[PDB]
Amino acid sequence: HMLGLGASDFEFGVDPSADPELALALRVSMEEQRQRQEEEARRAAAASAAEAGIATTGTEDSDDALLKMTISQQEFGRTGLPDLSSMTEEEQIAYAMQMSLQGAEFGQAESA
Repeated sequence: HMLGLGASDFEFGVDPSADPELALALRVSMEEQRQRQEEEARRAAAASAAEAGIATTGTEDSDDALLKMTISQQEFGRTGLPDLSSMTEEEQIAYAMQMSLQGAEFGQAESA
């Protein structure tokens, strides 16, 4: 007789030839996880072998750079305060006049 009668005896989990797409996906997935467990496995192998000996952990050559780069993204990201309801009458006025201080024939204020 033939062997064409395996409905539950084999759920496509015995031969990779049963599926070419799943075959390559199983080789790319297993190899991917290995690189993660390896790059992390050897990482502890060197971090513990030298223990902060070969890997420096204090490259603060530009202490002011950390002070500038930190306030550079926080200052430009805030630009003061866009929230109008969370600002006194002068607070929103400073931002409105700050933009109309260098060239302003009218301004963007149609209410108060």
